[PDB]
Amino acid sequence: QTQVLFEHPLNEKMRTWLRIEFLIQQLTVNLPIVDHAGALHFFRNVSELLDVFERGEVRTELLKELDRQQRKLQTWIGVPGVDQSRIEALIQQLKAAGSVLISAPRIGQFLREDRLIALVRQRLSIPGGCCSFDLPTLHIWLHLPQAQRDSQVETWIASLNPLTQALTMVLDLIRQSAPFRKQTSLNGFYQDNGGDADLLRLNLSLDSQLYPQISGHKSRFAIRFMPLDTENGQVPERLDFELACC
Amino acid sequence: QTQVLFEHPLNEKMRTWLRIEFLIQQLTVNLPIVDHAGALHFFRNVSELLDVFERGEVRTELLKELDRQQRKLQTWIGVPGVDQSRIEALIQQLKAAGSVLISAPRIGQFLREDRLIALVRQRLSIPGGCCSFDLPTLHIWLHLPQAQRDSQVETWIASLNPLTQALTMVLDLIRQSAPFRKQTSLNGFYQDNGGDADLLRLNLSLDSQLYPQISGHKSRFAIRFMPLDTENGQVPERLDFELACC
Repeated sequence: QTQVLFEHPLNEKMRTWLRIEFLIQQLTVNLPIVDHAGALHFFRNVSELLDVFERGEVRTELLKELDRQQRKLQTWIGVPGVDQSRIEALIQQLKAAGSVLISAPRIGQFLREDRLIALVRQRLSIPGGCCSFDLPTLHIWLHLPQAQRDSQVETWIASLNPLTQALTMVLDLIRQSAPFRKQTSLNGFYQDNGGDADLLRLNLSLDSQLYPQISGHKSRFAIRFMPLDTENGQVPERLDFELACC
Repeated sequence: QTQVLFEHPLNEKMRTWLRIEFLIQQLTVNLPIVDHAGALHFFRNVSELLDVFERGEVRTELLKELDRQQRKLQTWIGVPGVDQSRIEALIQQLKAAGSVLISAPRIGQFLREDRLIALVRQRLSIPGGCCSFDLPTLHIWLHLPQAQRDSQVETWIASLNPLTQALTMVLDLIRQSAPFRKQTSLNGFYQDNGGDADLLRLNLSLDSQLYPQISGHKSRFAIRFMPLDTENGQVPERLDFELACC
């Protein structure tokens, strides 16, 4: 049968962390950059990556979250009587993940400074503005050799290993913190108390012409399952879904 | 010779048609819409494309150009041995694209009225807002069956078939009405009058480490040839390039 995951942030920093995790993956979509399309896709996701670091301070809270997962993993270390080896190198994976970020360059500086990127990013604010005759540097850049762009791209993506990785760990260690408890929604409606929880990972069943519309006040969240167009396939119903509170 | 074709729009109206022709090309380029990237690339294009239409009325500008080129071809028909039926037959395509257009659903509406798009479009201005948790409605659309979207993609394309049929011809007739003269540039500089010309097609050479920086004063235009890399690789000398006033 058909299945779909629905991640949703329960707080203001997971929102940011997921936004970025999405932005960083997009850099790597295919990566034979060849066409106008190719380059723009990249720089928009980079510029958008940059726009976040205009605010936020993504370095400090990742650090603090890594110490959290350590203090978590700490809890499990002594007893129970299963897994010691894996978890220790898993902690040492965080210690090195944590360590490397703070001493690394002011995150995003390389691409912020970059000349080719500098140009395209100011022209990403006009509709159809970033084009051939508008970005004469871009237009030639594409005409250069096939593996010249690939030498500038890798360095472009590689500059954010301090951020990419640190995050990549933290988020794996979140997504495993909560098992999938099988719920049921009355009247196409549901509430609970998230608690400390950062994320919801809502698994949706038979594709009911429905999707999770989540709201929340303080710690408590309210899921309401909306259908695709109001009077198109209206079946609010009693749903039998699966939801984990990471 | 690894010739680097630089097209430059000398008037405000050509500047517009290039923006349009380029944005449409960026729809049909990728095509299957498998990924999230593949989505956002398509939806963002449309977004921007819709923002251009709300300016200047391209319907009532393009038609004036479809009316122009018709009369231009009509000059050649008088004589001599060169062409007769083949141009007469072409004129029927320009009458066709011209009327097909003059009687078409107000350009944009099918993509503004369609709900999924205008939703996505009001969120684009936010960096990384086009995210599963801020627009879950796109997640499902991207989880829908492999066949579903294609029919929905091909509609949104055909919505814009009247314009694409009209434009592509007007630009391709314009990129034919003139040939490539060979010209020279001292101290990386050039000046010349455009006159009746809508465009500058300009073939530089095998990446001479140079892009042209065209400016304008009325119908007069000037090229300041700039090199790659700032205070490093300045190589303007006397340069030998070729141009086309189209």
